[PDB]
Amino acid sequence: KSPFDLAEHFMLAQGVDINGEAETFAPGEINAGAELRSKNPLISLFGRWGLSGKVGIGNAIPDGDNQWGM
Amino acid sequence: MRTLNFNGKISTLEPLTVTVKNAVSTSGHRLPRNGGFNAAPYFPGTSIRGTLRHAAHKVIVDRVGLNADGKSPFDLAEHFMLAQGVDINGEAETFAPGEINAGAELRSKNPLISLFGRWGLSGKVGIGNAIPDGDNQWGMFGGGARSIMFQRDESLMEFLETDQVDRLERLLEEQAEASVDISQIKTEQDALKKAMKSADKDTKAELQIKVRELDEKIQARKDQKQESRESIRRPIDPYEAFITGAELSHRMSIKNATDEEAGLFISALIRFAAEPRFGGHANHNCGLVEAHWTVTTWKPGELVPVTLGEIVITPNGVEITGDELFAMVKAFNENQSFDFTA
Amino acid sequence: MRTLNFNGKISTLEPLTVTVKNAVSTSGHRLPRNGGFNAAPYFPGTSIRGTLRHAAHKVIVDRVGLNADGKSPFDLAEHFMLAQGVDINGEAETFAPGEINAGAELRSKNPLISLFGRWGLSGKVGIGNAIPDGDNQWGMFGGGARSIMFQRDESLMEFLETDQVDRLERLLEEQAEASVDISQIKTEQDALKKAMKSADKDTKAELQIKVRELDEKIQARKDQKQESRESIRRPIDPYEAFITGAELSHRMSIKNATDEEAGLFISALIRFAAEPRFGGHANHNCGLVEAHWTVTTWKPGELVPVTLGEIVITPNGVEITGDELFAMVKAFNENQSFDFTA
DNA sequence: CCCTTCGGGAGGTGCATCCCGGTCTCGCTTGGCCTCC
DNA sequence: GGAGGCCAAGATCTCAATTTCGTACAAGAAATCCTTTG
Repeated sequence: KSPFDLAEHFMLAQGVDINGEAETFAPGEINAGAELRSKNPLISLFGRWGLSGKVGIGNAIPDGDNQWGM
Repeated sequence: MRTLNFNGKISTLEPLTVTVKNAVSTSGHRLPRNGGFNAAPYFPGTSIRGTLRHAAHKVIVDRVGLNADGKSPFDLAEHFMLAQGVDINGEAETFAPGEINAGAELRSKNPLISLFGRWGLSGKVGIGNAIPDGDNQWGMFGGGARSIMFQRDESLMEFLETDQVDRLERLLEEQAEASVDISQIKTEQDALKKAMKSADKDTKAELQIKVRELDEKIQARKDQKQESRESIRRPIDPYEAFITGAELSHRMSIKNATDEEAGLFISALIRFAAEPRFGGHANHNCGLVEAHWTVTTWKPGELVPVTLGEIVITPNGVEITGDELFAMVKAFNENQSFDFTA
Repeated sequence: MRTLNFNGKISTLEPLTVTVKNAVSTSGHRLPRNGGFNAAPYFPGTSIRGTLRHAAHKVIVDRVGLNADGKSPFDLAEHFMLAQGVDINGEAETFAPGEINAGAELRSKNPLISLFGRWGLSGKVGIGNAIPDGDNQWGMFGGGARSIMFQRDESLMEFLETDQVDRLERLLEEQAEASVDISQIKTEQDALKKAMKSADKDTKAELQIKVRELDEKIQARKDQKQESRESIRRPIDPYEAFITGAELSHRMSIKNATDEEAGLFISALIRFAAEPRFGGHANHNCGLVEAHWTVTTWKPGELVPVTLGEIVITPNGVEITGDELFAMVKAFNENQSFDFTA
């Protein structure tokens, strides 16, 4: 088993805080983003509700034509 | 003082989106539609202006130089004034109406404020809306659905203790029953919102009160949830965004642009090219753009303008043509008579 | 003398907006509609008239040039006479009230005061409104929201010192409390306004001396904010503009004008093409227009329009077509005996 | 210079978010006070 | 010492809340059709 709580699993992989507290404009969280990102590289990379995600994955678009079908 | 008109096109690398409070409504997320609901969406000039202003602010911060511990000499008020034109101190020197050469000194010593303006000081830089080219260059991007990680991959369950498995069971049961109740009350709310259209507006007020209390009851029901306040599994509402490869004609102007201010603007474009992002949903890499602009000056009294050069921003680099743009950039970089303090 | 009617269309290059006090209300910024909300807006001819008058005054300034000291020969009195026709020094030729063709000497000596009038001298240029040629050609442009720079880009915090970081946090806390106070005060104001539509004279007087005191309470609470008087995270209200590429029918004219006055008008239009901006919100590059004006005249005696030429302002240049337009332009360039100093 | 088949059958369900935060102005005249000539 | 400029102060009060174009058409000829067929 993993040490992480289930809420931590959800935070890391889906960015849902089931515990039920993640604000966005928390004034005290203005600078906690930096330390949170440093100590939580995954959450920094893939953001969460209230914290921007450093990683942005674009769409995959086919180069040529007729590259899709049923 | 030359009037530099940047005329060009913003090609889209990844879908371009923006959530404007005016355009978006409860019907969904819509791009700003130019005239009407059925009109062509446009990327606001406001978003482009803010992006370029923050890029220029970073340019000025780097030029002035961070202190040893990566901290710019500027205080908070200077940052806010430079990047949003908002003064938090209130000490920003308001130019009383009727002052001749109002802020000419501030313009000379603060090229950034001269370009992007302030409250009471006209901003030389006008960043226009990027209108699309062609009939269809937008669509409902994003979308999809948040899914329970453990119900998609069973391999993730070996990382959970028995107590956490029981917690997951509670979470899913709570989500299911709370969703049933929320869907029932939302069905009643939808019935009431369909009855909304009755001509009896005096009763529309009471129906609106009924909707408000129904939403309050929805909020209370969601608050009565120990495990998850919000439904974990839920479809993500798509956002309207310009398609990849969408060509958007774009126009900017700098009226009476001194070589210093013009050079600062070109440096702002250069720095923006590092992160050429315009708008939101950056989680899906939205905003990436490759833009090419032709700079044309127009001596007043002359029938035709003359093209100084071209600025092309691509993932492979920034190409600046014409000796004039290089001269302006060099003039801005060499001039040491700027004081962005106050 | 000739009457030159400039009948044409203004294609909007970037959204065209104007702020008019009557049109603007608390509900929002609306263009002058000449009726209810469900009506067709028109760009005022006053705004275009003032813009073209400013263009003509700049043309006159350039033609006159600067003194040996590098200062404009015009003083405040002459400058205001040429700009807005207000005789500040009380020294002006008080033409007879009933004699229509008065000031021929002044008209010949000052072609600008001839084209556009001064106070007491009828102007020769009639600048009509820009009327849209469609039923959906206007929209709520601009808008957006001012976002706190450090709440969007976390990297910008790496430049702030810890004292300034605490200042930012104090600013955000003050903004939050001011919002949660002003919103409640405005809710009380809204309840009082709701009670304003069922009141009698006595209670009306009692409950409107209360609304203004609630407004004073709002102002006092905003003043209590130590770090920022106004909330920075502000949602910008949109402004009503004409859509990009709006074909607005524009009707201009010059009445019984000498070739030199018409030449000054054409030169003013050419100079205006350097910065073809109408209206405000120049921060979003609003006002950029390209216009084609068929210049017609009236046949001697016959009520038939002859086409003397065309005036096509576009970002690529000004196209003057028609020999007589060139004749007027050169005639204005000639006749150096103009006297703008008296 | 033939002669082109039958029809089987057509989903079940999930779940649809939270929150900010809505500005200054000024459309007049006069005197007191400040420095300028 | 007078004569320009910049600022503050002066009475209480005016009413009004907005919602998305048009639908389907096709005649007598140099043509290239042509080139046949072979």
